[PDB]
Amino acid sequence: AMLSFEKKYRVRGGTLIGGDLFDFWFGPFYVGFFGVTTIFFVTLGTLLCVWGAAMGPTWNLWQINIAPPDLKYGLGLAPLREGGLWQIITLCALGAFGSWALRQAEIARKLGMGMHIPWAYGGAILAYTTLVVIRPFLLGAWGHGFPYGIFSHLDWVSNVGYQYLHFHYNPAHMIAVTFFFTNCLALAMHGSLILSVTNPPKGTPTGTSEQENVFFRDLLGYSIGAIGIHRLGLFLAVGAAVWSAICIVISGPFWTQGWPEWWNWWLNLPIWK
Amino acid sequence: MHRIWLMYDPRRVMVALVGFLAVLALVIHFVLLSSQRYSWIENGTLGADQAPVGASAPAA
Amino acid sequence: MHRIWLMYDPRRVMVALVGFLAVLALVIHFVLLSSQRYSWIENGTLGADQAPVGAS
Amino acid sequence: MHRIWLMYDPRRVMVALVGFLAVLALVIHFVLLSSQRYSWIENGTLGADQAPVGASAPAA
Amino acid sequence: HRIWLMYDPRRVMVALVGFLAVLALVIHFVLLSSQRYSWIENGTLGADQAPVGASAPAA
Amino acid sequence: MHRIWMGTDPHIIMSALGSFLVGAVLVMHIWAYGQFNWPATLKAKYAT
Amino acid sequence: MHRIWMGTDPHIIMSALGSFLVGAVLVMHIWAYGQFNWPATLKAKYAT
Amino acid sequence: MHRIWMGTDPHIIMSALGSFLVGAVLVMHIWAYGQFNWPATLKAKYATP
Amino acid sequence: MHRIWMGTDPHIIMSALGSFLVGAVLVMHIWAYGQFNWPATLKAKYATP
Amino acid sequence: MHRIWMGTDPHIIMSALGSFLVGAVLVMHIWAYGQFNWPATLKAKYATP
Amino acid sequence: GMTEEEARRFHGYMVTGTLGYVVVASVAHFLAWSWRPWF
Amino acid sequence: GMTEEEARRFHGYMVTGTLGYVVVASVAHFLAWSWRPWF
Amino acid sequence: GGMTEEEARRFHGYMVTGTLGYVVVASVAHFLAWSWRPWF
Amino acid sequence: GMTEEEARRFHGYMVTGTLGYVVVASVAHFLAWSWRPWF
Amino acid sequence: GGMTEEEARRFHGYMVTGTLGYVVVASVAHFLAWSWRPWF
Amino acid sequence: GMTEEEARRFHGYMVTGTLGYVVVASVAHFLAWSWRPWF
Amino acid sequence: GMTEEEARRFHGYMVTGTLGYVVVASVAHFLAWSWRPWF
Amino acid sequence: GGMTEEEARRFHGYMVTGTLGYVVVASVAHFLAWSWRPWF
Amino acid sequence: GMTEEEARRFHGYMVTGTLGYVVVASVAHFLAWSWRPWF
Amino acid sequence: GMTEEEARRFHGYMVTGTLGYVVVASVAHFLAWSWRPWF
Amino acid sequence: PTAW
Amino acid sequence: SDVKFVPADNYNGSPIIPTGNPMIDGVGPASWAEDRRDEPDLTYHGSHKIVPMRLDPTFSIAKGDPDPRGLPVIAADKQVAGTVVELWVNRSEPQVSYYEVQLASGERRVLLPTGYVQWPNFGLWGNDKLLVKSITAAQFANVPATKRDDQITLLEEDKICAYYAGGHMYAFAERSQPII
Ligand SMILES: CCCCCCCCCCCCCC(=O)OC[C@H](COP(=O)(O)OCC(O)COP(=O)(O)OC[C@@H](COC(=O)CCCCCCCCCCCCC)OC(=O)CCCCCCCCCCCCC)OC(=O)CCCCCCCCCCCCC
Ligand code: BCL
Ligand code: BCL
Ligand SMILES: COC(C)(C)C/C=C/C(C)=C/C=C/C(C=O)=C/C=C/C(C)=C/C=C/C=C(C)/C=C/C=C(\C)CC/C=C(C)/C=C/C=C(\C)C(=O)O
Ligand SMILES: COC(C)(C)C/C=C/C(C)=C/C=C/C(C=O)=C/C=C/C(C)=C/C=C/C=C(C)/C=C/C=C(\C)CC/C=C(C)/C=C/C=C(\C)C(=O)O
Ligand SMILES: COC(C)(C)C/C=C/C(C)=C/C=C/C(C=O)=C/C=C/C(C)=C/C=C/C=C(C)/C=C/C=C(\C)CC/C=C(C)/C=C/C=C(\C)C(=O)O
Ligand SMILES: COC(C)(C)C/C=C/C(C)=C/C=C/C(C=O)=C/C=C/C(C)=C/C=C/C=C(C)/C=C/C=C(\C)CC/C=C(C)/C=C/C=C(\C)C(=O)O
Ligand SMILES: COC(C)(C)C/C=C/C(C)=C/C=C/C(C=O)=C/C=C/C(C)=C/C=C/C=C(C)/C=C/C=C(\C)CC/C=C(C)/C=C/C=C(\C)C(=O)O
Ligand SMILES: COC(C)(C)C/C=C/C(C)=C/C=C/C(C=O)=C/C=C/C(C)=C/C=C/C=C(C)/C=C/C=C(\C)CC/C=C(C)/C=C/C=C(\C)C(=O)O
Ligand SMILES: COC(C)(C)C/C=C/C(C)=C/C=C/C(C=O)=C/C=C/C(C)=C/C=C/C=C(C)/C=C/C=C(\C)CC/C=C(C)/C=C/C=C(\C)C(=O)O
Ligand SMILES: CCCCCCCCCCCCO[C@@H]1O[C@H](CO)[C@@H](O[C@H]2O[C@H](CO)[C@@H](O)[C@H](O)[C@H]2O)[C@H](O)[C@H]1O
Ligand SMILES: CCCCCCCCCCCCO[C@@H]1O[C@H](CO)[C@@H](O[C@H]2O[C@H](CO)[C@@H](O)[C@H](O)[C@H]2O)[C@H](O)[C@H]1O
Ligand SMILES: CCCCCCCCCCCCO[C@@H]1O[C@H](CO)[C@@H](O[C@H]2O[C@H](CO)[C@@H](O)[C@H](O)[C@H]2O)[C@H](O)[C@H]1O
Repeated sequence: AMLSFEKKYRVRGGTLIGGDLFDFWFGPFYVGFFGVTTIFFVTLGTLLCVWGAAMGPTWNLWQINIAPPDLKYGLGLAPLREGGLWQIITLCALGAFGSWALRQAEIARKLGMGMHIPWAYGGAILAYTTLVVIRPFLLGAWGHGFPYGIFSHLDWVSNVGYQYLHFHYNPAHMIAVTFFFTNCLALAMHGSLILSVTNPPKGTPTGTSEQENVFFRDLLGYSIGAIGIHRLGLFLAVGAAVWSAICIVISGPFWTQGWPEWWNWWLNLPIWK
Repeated sequence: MHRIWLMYDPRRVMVALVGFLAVLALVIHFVLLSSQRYSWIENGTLGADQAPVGASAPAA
Repeated sequence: MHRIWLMYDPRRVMVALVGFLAVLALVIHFVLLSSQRYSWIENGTLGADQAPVGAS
Repeated sequence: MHRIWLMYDPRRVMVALVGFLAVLALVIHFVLLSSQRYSWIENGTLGADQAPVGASAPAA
Repeated sequence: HRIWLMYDPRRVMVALVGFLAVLALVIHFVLLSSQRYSWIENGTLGADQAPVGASAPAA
Repeated sequence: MHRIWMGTDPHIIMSALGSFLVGAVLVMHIWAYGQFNWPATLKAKYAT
Repeated sequence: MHRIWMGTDPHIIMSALGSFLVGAVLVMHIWAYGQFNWPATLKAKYAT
Repeated sequence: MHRIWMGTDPHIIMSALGSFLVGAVLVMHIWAYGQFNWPATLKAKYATP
Repeated sequence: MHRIWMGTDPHIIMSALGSFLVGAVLVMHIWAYGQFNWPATLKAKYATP
Repeated sequence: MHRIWMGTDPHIIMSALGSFLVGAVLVMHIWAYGQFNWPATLKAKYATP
Repeated sequence: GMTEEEARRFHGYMVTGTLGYVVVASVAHFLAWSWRPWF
Repeated sequence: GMTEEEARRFHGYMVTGTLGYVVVASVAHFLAWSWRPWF
Repeated sequence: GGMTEEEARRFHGYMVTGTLGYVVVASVAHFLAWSWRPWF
Repeated sequence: GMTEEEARRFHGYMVTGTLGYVVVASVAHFLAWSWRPWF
Repeated sequence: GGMTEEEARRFHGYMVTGTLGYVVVASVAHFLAWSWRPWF
Repeated sequence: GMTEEEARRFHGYMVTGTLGYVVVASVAHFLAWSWRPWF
Repeated sequence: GMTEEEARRFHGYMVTGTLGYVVVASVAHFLAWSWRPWF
Repeated sequence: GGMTEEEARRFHGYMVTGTLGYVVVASVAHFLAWSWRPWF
Repeated sequence: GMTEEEARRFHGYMVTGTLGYVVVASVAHFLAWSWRPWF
Repeated sequence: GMTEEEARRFHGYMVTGTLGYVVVASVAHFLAWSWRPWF
Repeated sequence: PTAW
Repeated sequence: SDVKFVPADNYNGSPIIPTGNPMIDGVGPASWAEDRRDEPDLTYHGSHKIVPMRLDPTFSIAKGDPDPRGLPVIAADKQVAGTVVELWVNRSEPQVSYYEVQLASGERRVLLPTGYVQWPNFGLWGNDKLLVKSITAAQFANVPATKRDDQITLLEEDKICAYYAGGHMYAFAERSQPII
C-alpha cells in the first residue's frame, strides 16, 4: 500500500551499489542492496541471540544474558559457548547498523534529500562501536565489551562506573549529561511551540511563525528561528552521543585512577596553588 | 506449480531463497559448533566411542 | 542456464559475490586462528599427533 | 583478461584493491606482532629453536 | 606513465605525503613504546645489553 | 581435435596452463621433499 | 547419442568435466593413501 | 510410455537423473563400507604395527 | 614460434621476466644457504674465538 | 638490441639502476661484514686493553 | 512480464537446481551420520 | 539490457572462473588435510 | 545457440575417444596397483 | 569509458604490477621462513 | 516448448538402453559382491 | 577469438610442447627412480 | 589540464624522488641495524 | 600499437640468445657447485 | 620518448659503464680472495 | 599565475632559509650530543 | 551421585 | 498520452518510469505538491511574506557578510550560468529566501533558492562566486517562471524548489547510476 501522493516518487536510481537489481519496494519498505544485507545480518544476529537464550539458564526476557568472553582470550575469538557467540553477534550488529545507514543514504538520494539523517545516525553507531570495538581494542581484549541482555548490560554499566570510584566526576561525562538534559528541554519547547500555534484554543485563528518567534524570545531572550532550532536539536542530540563516546573511551585506555582525583589539576593552577 | 513465478517476481524470490538458505546454514553450523558433541574444529578427530554424550544427573 | 545473466546484470553480481567470499574467508580463518588445535601462528610447527584435541 | 576493465572503471578498482591490500597487510602485521611466537620487535633476535611454541596435547 | 592523467598531482602529492607522515609517526611511536627500542630512555645500551623478549620455556 | 581452441584466447590458455604447472610443480616438490627425506639428507651431509 | 550435446557450449563441458575429474582424482588419492599405507611406507624407507 | 518425456528438455532430465545417481551411489558406498568392514580389512592388511 | 610475442610489448615482457628471475634467484639462494651450510662455514672460519 | 631503450627516459633508467646498486651494495656489505668478521678484527686490533 | 511459457521453462531449472542441492545435502548428512550419529 | 549472446559469453567465463576457484580451494584443503586432519 | 547437430556429432567422436583413452590408462594403473598391493 | 585497445594496454601493466608484487612477497615469505618457520 | 513426440520417442529408446545397461553392470557387481562376502 | 585456421597452427605447437615436457619429466623420474626407488 | 608531456615529465620527478627517498631510508636502516639489530 | 610479426621475429632471436647464455652460465655454476659440495 | 638513434648511443655507453663496473668488481674480488678466501 | 621568474627567485630564499635552519638545528643537536648522548 |  | 509515468513491470513493488523529461514533468525527486495552494504566503499583518529586497526599504545586508549581487553563478558543469541581480527576503523571519539570477545565455531572470547555493571554501574565504551543484548551466533556462516579479505563490515555491532538487538525480545521466 502507498500514501495517496506516493506513487510519483517511486522512481529508479539513487543507489550506491547494485543499481536496478534490488531497486524495488516490499510493502512500505524500500529494499535495495543494503536492504538485503540488512535483513541478512538482522536475521543471523537475531537467531544467534535466540540460540544464546536457548543455551542459557532461562527464557525470561529480562534475564537473558549473552556475555562476552573472559579477558584471557584477548583479541582472539573465544569458544562459542564461552563468549565467542557474543563476538559473532557483534559482527552481525556492526553489519546491520552499517547497512541501515547506507540504506538511509540510498533512500535520501532517491528523494533528493540532503544526507543529514545517515550522518546523524552515524553518531549512534560511533558510540556503539566505541563500546564494543574501540575501547576493548585499546584495552586489548574483546571481553571488555558489554553483555547482550536487557538488565545484565545495566550491571555492566554499574560496574564500569565504579571501576572509577565516582563516575559522575568524569568531565566528559558531565558534558555528555548536560547535552542529554539540554536536548530533552529543547525538544519539549520545540514540540510545545509548534503544537501551540497549530492547535490554538477553540475559535482562535491559526498561529504564525511571528507568534512562535515572539514567545520563544520571551523564554530565552533571543530568537532562535525556524532553521536554528533544528540545527540546535541536531547539535544537542548528536553531541550527546559524541561526548558519550569520548567519556567512555577515556575511561580505562587513558585515565585509570578514580575520576575525582582527575580534578587535582584545577586545584593546582598557579594563581591559587 | 510454475504459476508461482507469475504471482511473484522470480528475480527476488530467488534472492530471498539464497538469503534464507545462507542464514539457515550459518545458524546450524554455529549451533553445532557451540555444542560439545559436535565441536568438530577441536574434537572432530574423536571416534564415536570417544565423542561426548549429554546426560542428566544420576538422581540417586 | 546462461539466462540468469538476463535476470541479474553480471557486473552487479560479481561485486556482491567478491564481498561475500572475502568476509567468509576472513571469518573462517579467524575461527581457526583462535581455536586450540588450529592456532597455526603459534602452534603450526607441532605435527599432527602433538596438535591439541578438544577432548574432555 | 582485459575486458574486465571494460566492465569496471579501472580507477575505482585500483582504489578498491589498494585499500583492501593496505588493511589486509596491517591486520596480518598486527596479528603477528600481537602473537607470542612472532612479536618480532621484542623477540626477533631469538633463534628459530628458542622462539615460543604453543603447547602440545597431553600424553594421555 | 599515464596514471598521472587519472589523478591530480596537487591532490596526489598531499595524499602521498600525508600517508608517509602518518606511517613514519606510527612506526616511531610503536618502537618508542616497545622495551627493546625505547631509545630515548635506553638508546645508550649496547646491543647485547638491550632487552629481548621471553623465549620458549621447554618445560 | 584442434578446433576446441576456436573462440578461445591463446594468452589466456597459456596463462592458465602456466599457472597450473607452476602450482602443480610446487605442490609436487613440497610433497616429495616430505616423503623422500631430501634435502634433509643433504643438510645432514653438511652440518657442524 | 551425440545429439545430447546439441545446444551446449563445449568449453563449459570441458570445464565441468575437467573440474569433476580433478575433484574425483584428489578424493580417490587421499583415500587410497590412507588405506594402502603409502607414501607412509615410502617415508619410513628413507627416514633416518 | 515415451510420451512421458514430451514436456521436457532432455538436458534437464539428464541433469536430474545424473544428480540422483551420484547421490544414491555415494550413499550406498558410504553405507556399505560401514557394514562390510571394507576397506577396514584392506587397511589392516597393509598397516604398520 | 615467435608469433607468441606478436601483440605484446617488450617493456612488459622484460618486466615480467626480470621480476621472475630476481625472485627465483633470491629464493634459490636463501634456500641453498640453509641446506648447504654456507656461509655458516665461512663465518665459523674467521670468527673470533 | 639497443631498441630495448626506445621509449624510455634515460634519467629514469639511471635513477632506477643507481638506486638498485646503492641498495644491493649496502646489503652486500652488511652481509659481508657479518661473514668475514671485518671490521670486527680491525676494531679489536686498535682497541684499548 | 514473463509468460506461462517462460514460467514453465524457469520452473524446470528451479526444480532441478533444488533436486541437485537436496542430493548434495543428503550425501553430506550421510557422511555426517557415519562419522557421528545424532540419534 | 544485455543480449542473450552476451549472457552466453559471460556464462562461459563465469562457470570456468568458479570451477577454477573451486579446484584451487580443493588443493588448498588437500595441503591442509595432509598437515593436520580435522577428522 | 550452442552446438548444432553437426558440431555435436563431431564433438561426440572426440569425447568418446578421450573417455576410452582415460579408461585404458586407468585400467593399466589398476592392473599394476593390483599386482603391487591386492585389496581383496 | 575506455577503448578495447586502451583496456588491452592497461591490463598489461596491471598484470606485471601484480606479478612484481607477488614476486617481492614470495621473497619476503622465504626470508621469513628462513628466520622463523611456521610449519 | 519441450520435446515433440518424435524426439521423445527416440529419446526413450536411449533412456531404456542406458537403464538396462546400468542394471546389467550392477547385476555383475552384485554377483561379485555376493560371492565375496554374502550378506544374508 | 581464434579461428580454426589459427587453432590448427596453435595446436601443433601446443602438442609439441606438451610431448616435450613429458619427455623431460620421463627422464627426471628415471633418474629419481634409480636414485631412490619408491615402491 | 594534463598533457602527455606534463604527465611524462612529472613521472620522472615522482620516480626519481621516490627512489632517492628509498635510498636515504635504506641508509637509515643500515645505521639502525648497526646500532641495534632486530633479527 | 602491439608488436608486429617482424618485430616479434627480431625480438625472439635476442630472447633465445639471452636464454641460452643464461642457461650456459648456470650450467657452469652447477658444475662448480657440484664439485664443491655434491648434493646427492 | 627516446628514439632509436638516441637508444643506439645510450646502449653503447650503458654497456661501457657496465663493463667498467664489472672490471672494478673483479679486482675487488681478486683482492678479497687473496685476503680471506671463502671456499 | 606564478611566473618561473618568481618561482626561481623564491626557491633561492627557501634554500637559504632552510640551510640556515638546518645549520642551527645541527649545531643544537651536536651541543645536546656533547651534553647527553642518546646512543 | 556426581556421575552415572 | 499525458500520464507522466508507467510501471517498470507488473509486480507489486516495482518502480515507475517517467515517460518524458522528469525534471519538467515533475516525477521522482523533481516532483512537487501539485495540489498546493496558488496564493502567496502572508505575514502576521497580511503583507506578502517573500518579496524582492528592492521592494522593502527596511531590509539590508548584514555588515560583515558578502553582498551576493553581481557575483557569478557557477553551475554543475562548472560553466557560468549568470549573475545574481536581486535578493528575495522572507519578512516574517528576516533571511534571504532566493537569489534572482540574470542568465548569461538568454534574457530571463530566474529564481535560485538559497539552499542550493554553496560558497567557495564553505565561505571561510573567497566569497566571490556562487556554486550550484544541482543543475547544469543549460538547465537554468528551464527553471519555472513566477507569474509576477514582486511576489511568489506557495505553488511556485514548490515548483522552483522541486526543479533544483531533481537535478541531483537527472542533471547528468551518471548521477542516477550506482557508484560501484
Ligand atoms: C520502551 C518504551 C518506548 C517504546 C517506543 C515504541 C514506539 C513504537 C511506535 C511504532 C509502532 C507502530 C508501528 C506501525 O504503526 O507500523 C505500521 C503498521 C501497519 O499500519 P499502517 O502503516 O497505518 O498501514 C499499512 C498496512 O495497513 C498495509 O501496508 P502494506 O500492505 O504495504 O504492508 C503489509 C502490512 C502487514 O502488517 C504488518 O506487517 C504489521 C506488523 C506490525 C508488527 C509490529 C507492531 C509493533 C507495535 C509496537 C507498539 C507496542 C506494542 C506492545 O503492513 C506492514 O508491513 C507495516 C510494517 C510496519 C513495521 C513496523 C515495525 C515497528 C516495530 C516496533 C518495535 C518496537 C519495540 C519497542 O501498524 C500496525 O500494524 C499496527 C500498529 C498499531 C500501533 C501499536 C499500538 C499497540 C497498542 C497495544 C495493543 C493494541 C491491541 C488492539
Ligand atoms: C580449450 C580450453 C578448455 C579445456 C579443454 C581441454 C582439452 C582439449 C583437454 C583438457 C584436459 C584437461 N582438462 Mg580441461 N579445458 C578447460 C577447462 C578446464 C578446467 C577449468 C577449471 O575450467 C579444469 C579443472 C580442467 C581440467 C583438465 C584436466 C583433467 C586436463 C589437463 C591437466 C590438468 O590436470 O589440468 C588441471 C586443470 C586446471 C588447474 C585448470 C587450468 C589449467 C588447464 C590445464 C588448462 C586447460 C587447457 C590446457 C592447455 C590443456 C592442454 C592439453 C594438452 C594439449 C594434452 N579443464 C577449458 C574450458 N581440457 C586434457 C585431458 O582431457 O587430459 C586427460 C585435454 O586434452
Ligand atoms: C641526471 C643524472 C642521472 C644519473 C647519472 C649518473 C652518472 C652519469 C653516473 C652515476 C653514478 C652513480 N649514480 Mg647516479 N644518476 C641519477 C640518479 C641516481 C639516483 C637517484 C636516487 O635517482 C641514485 C641513487 C644514483 C646512484 C648512483 C651510484 C650507483 C653511482 C655513484 C654516485 C652516487 O652515489 O650518486 C648518488 C646520486 C646523486 C647524488 C644524484 C645523481 C647525480 C650526481 C651528480 C651523481 C652522478 C654523477 C657522477 C658524479 C659522475 C662522475 C663522472 C663519471 C664517472 C664519468 N643515481 C640521475 C637520474 N649516475 C656513477 C656511476 O655509475 O658510478 C659507478 C656515474 O658515472
Ligand atoms: C538447528 O536449530 C534450528 C535451526 C532451529 C533447527 C530448525 C530448522 C528449520 C526449521 C529449517 C527449515 C528448513 C527448510 C524449510 O522449508 C528448508 C527448505 C529449503 C529449500 C526449499 C531449499 C531449496 C533450494 C533450491 C535451490 C538451491 C535451487 C537452485 C536453483 C538453481 C541453481 C537454478 C538457477 C538457474 C535458473 C533458475 C535458470 C534461469 C533461466 C531463466 C531465467 C530463463 O530461462 O528465462
Ligand atoms: C572411495 O570411496 C568412493 C568415493 C565411494 C568410491 C566410489 C567411487 C565412484 C562411485 C566413482 C565413480 C566414477 C565415475 C563414474 O561415472 C567416473 C567417470 C569418469 C569419466 C566419465 C571420465 C571421462 C573422461 C573423459 C576424457 C578424459 C575425455 C577427453 C576428451 C577430449 C580431450 C576431447 C575434447 C573435445 C574435442 C577435441 C572436440 C573438438 C571439436 C569441437 C569442439 C567442435 O567440432 O565443435
Ligand atoms: C590473520 O590471517 C588472515 C588475514 C585472517 C588470513 C586471511 C587472508 C586472506 C583471506 C587473504 C586474501 C588475500 C587476497 C585475496 O583474497 C589477495 C589478493 C591480492 C591481489 C589481487 C594483489 C594484486 C596486486 C597488484 C598490484 C600491487 C598492482 C600494481 C601495479 C599497477 C596497478 C599498475 C601501475 C600502473 C598504472 C596504473 C598505469 C597503467 C597505464 C595506463 C593507465 C594507461 O597507459 O592508460
Ligand atoms: C601428491 O598427491 C597427489 C597430488 C594426489 C598426487 C597426484 C597428482 C596428480 C593426479 C597429478 C596430475 C597431473 C596432470 C594431469 O593431467 C598433469 C598434466 C600436465 C600437462 C597437461 C602438462 C602440459 C604441458 C604443456 C606445455 C609445457 C606446453 C608448452 C607449449 C609450447 C612450448 C608452445 C607454446 C605456443 C607457441 C610457441 C605458439 C602458439 C601459436 C600462436 C600463439 C599463434 O600462432 O598465434
Ligand atoms: C610496525 O608495525 C606495523 C606498522 C604494523 C608494521 C607494518 C607496516 C606496513 C604495513 C607498512 C607499509 C608500508 C608501505 C606500503 O605501501 C610503504 C610505502 C611507501 C611509499 C610508497 C613511499 C614513497 C615515497 C615517495 C616520495 C617520498 C616521493 C618524493 C618525490 C619528490 C620529492 C619529487 C616531487 C615532485 C614534484 C615537486 C613535481 C615537480 C614537477 C612538476 C610539478 C611538473 O613538472 O609539473
Ligand atoms: C648475499 O646473498 C645474496 C644477496 C642472495 C647473494 C646474491 C646476489 C645476486 C644474485 C646478485 C646479482 C647481481 C646482479 C645481477 O645481474 C648485478 C647486476 C649489476 C649491473 C647491471 C651493473 C651495471 C652497472 C652499470 C653502470 C655502472 C653504468 C654506468 C653508466 C654511465 C656512467 C652513464 C654513461 C652514459 C649513458 C648510459 C647514456 C648517455 C646518454 C646519451 C648518449 C643520450 O641521452 O643521448
Ligand atoms: C620523537 O618521536 C617522534 C616525534 C615520533 C619522532 C619522529 C619524528 C618525525 C617523523 C619527524 C619528521 C621531520 C621532518 C620530515 O620531513 C622534518 C622536515 C623539516 C623541514 C622540511 C624543514 C624545512 C625548513 C625550512 C625553512 C625554515 C625555510 C624558511 C624560509 C624563509 C624564512 C624564507 C622566506 C622568504 C623570504 C624571506 C623572501 C621571499 C622573497 C620574494 C618572494 C621576493 O623577493 O619576490
Ligand atoms: C585463478 C582462479 C580462477 C580460475 C581461473 C580460470 C582457470 C581455468 C581457465 C581454463 C581456461 C578457460 O578458457 C576459457 O574458457 C572460456 C569458456 O569456458 C572461453 O570462451 C569464452 O570466451 C570466449 C572469448 O571471449 C567466447 O568466445 C566464448 O563464448 C566464452 O565462453 C575463453 O575464451 C577461454 O579463455
Ligand atoms: C572435493 C575435493 C576434496 C579435496 C580433498 C579435501 C580433503 C578431504 C579428504 C577426504 C579423504 C580423507 O581420507 C582419509 O584420509 C585419512 C587421513 O588421516 C586417512 O587416515 C589414515 O592415513 C593417515 C595418513 O594419510 C594416517 O595418518 C592416519 O592415522 C590413518 O588413519 C584415511 O585412511 C583416509 O580414508
Ligand atoms: C635495502 C636496505 C636494507 C638495510 C637493512 C639492513 C639489515 C639487513 C641485513 C641484510 C644482510 C644479512 O644480514 C646480516 O646478517 C649478519 C649475521 O649473519 C649480521 O651480523 C650481525 O649479527 C650477528 C649475529 O647474527 C652479530 O654477531 C654481528 O655482530 C652483527 O653484525 C649482519 O650485520 C647483517 O647484515
